Amino acid sequence: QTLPHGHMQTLIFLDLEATGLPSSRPEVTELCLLAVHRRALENTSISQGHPPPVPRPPRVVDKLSLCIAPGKACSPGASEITGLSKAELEVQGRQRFDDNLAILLRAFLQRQPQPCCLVAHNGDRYDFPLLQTELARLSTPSPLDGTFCVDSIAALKALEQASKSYSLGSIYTRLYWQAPTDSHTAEGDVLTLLSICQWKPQALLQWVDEHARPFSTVKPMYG
Amino acid sequence: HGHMQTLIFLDLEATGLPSSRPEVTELCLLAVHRRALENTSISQGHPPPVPRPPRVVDKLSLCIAPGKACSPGASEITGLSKAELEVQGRQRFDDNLAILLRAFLQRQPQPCCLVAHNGDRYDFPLLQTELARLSTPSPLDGTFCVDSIAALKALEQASSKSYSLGSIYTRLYWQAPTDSHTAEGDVLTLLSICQWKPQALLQWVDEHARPFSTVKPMYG
Ligand SMILES: Nc1ccn([C@H]2C[C@H](O)[C@@H](COP(=O)(O)O)O2)c(=O)n1
Ligand SMILES: Nc1ccn([C@H]2C[C@H](O)[C@@H](COP(=O)(O)O)O2)c(=O)n1
Ligand SMILES: [Mg+2]
Ligand SMILES: [Mg+2]
Ligand SMILES: [Mg+2]
Ligand SMILES: [Mg+2]
Repeated sequence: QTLPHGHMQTLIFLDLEATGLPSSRPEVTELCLLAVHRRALENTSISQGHPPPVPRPPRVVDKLSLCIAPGKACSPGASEITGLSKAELEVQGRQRFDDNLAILLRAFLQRQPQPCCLVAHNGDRYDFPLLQTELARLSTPSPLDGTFCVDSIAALKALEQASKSYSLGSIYTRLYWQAPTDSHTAEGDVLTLLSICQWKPQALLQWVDEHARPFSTVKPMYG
Repeated sequence: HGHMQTLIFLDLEATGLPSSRPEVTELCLLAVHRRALENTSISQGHPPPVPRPPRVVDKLSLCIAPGKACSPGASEITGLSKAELEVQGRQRFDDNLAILLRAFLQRQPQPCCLVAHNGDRYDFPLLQTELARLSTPSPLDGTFCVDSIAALKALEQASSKSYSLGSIYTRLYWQAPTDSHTAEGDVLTLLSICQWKPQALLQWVDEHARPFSTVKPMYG
């Protein structure tokens, strides 16, 4: 139907940085959450002009950005594009993906009105399975068991059928003509994704409410 | 503990000025390891470039619903109002928030020092009042704090006049700050001011850092 889990009251834009690609059995190095209330997205300035300017982020937003020490080193390509490395994260005292972090995420999620839906670019094939794997290792139950999730790649394809590449930067350089900034950083890509999702907010929320599925159904990437 | 491993740059937005007994509407924490500040490029030239933020940083920015309304002036500069905060589902300054802060501080290597502009007279006393309203024990009992006004006064006399956040930033870097009077914006501006002479700041923090437990509440 059109509301399998009710109207999502907040979208949490999510991006992960990690040690490598899925085949490497990667581990999380950076995590950013940007929670936006439905109304903040609805009340975004309507897109007009060609090219429309990059929308202004909503004034009221909750943000969490964390660097995390992995158990194994980052691959060469990963370490260069993210600007992170196992050694640099450890020398700066970053802690691993542990139970305290789960409590942090739980407390952060608990400040958001429910139902809540995660939005990640390619999340169905990377971020969500990876985050599922990281949470599975913990004694603490998943803080996302009642949270829903959605892949923004699927979202924008459906939206752009208002009758092509759907990588983050390609979409960003197609709606707006500016280049994305701070690429391949957790907070950087989250802000880029937020700008993409602010292009057609009302249509995005409609598609999100339609396709939101429980994060508990996400298969772990490995383990 | 006395040799700070983490600086947490902190900024609060609230409903009004101290006399009005205000409540917090927004808070931002930006945790930076001592190594990230130490390895910031010394400021050279006149004006020096705005220092680059460290790549490794922990950030927490939260909007908070106040019990009372924001004054018209406070809403004008912060862009926040009780009505819009509550219609967007923001929760009060409650025990879960203290649990959130606790877990955030737990991820930072100790000892840890809060850095806030005008903190001794505003942010730290106000934050002590919000936390004393909770049954949950204060999660800042054990962390240290310091006011960046006093810091920048000492660093600027070292060589050789307003100390508002904007004034300092503009005097040091010859341009206007961005996103003034927002929690995250003023934190990033404060970071830039503190990255001016980081070695000298860290040394000055170690000598003047003070336990948050000693901060006197603002009211109540
Ligand atoms: N050439 C690449 C591209 C991506 N990644 C992995 C590491 C990144 O942390 C993760 C997420 O990609 P992105 O930085 O685009 O968010 O994918 C990688 O290992 N090598
Ligand atoms: N002219 C001003 C300046 C500040 N404040 C209050 C509300 C602000 O949220 C808080 C913090 O000020 P600032 O935006 O400088 O951090 O002090 C105010 O009411 N009126
Ligand atoms: Mg991504
Ligand atoms: Mg990324
Ligand atoms: Mg201030
Ligand atoms: Mg401020």
